[PDB]
Amino acid sequence: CLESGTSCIPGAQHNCCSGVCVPIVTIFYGVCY
Repeated sequence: CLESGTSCIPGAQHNCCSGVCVPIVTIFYGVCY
């Protein structure tokens, strides 16, 4: 799973450990909760 702080893409298949992808710059660049 993508760990906390690791970049994910909000709207795409975000396999984060919490599952939550937090948009930082935009919805094109976020980080997992």
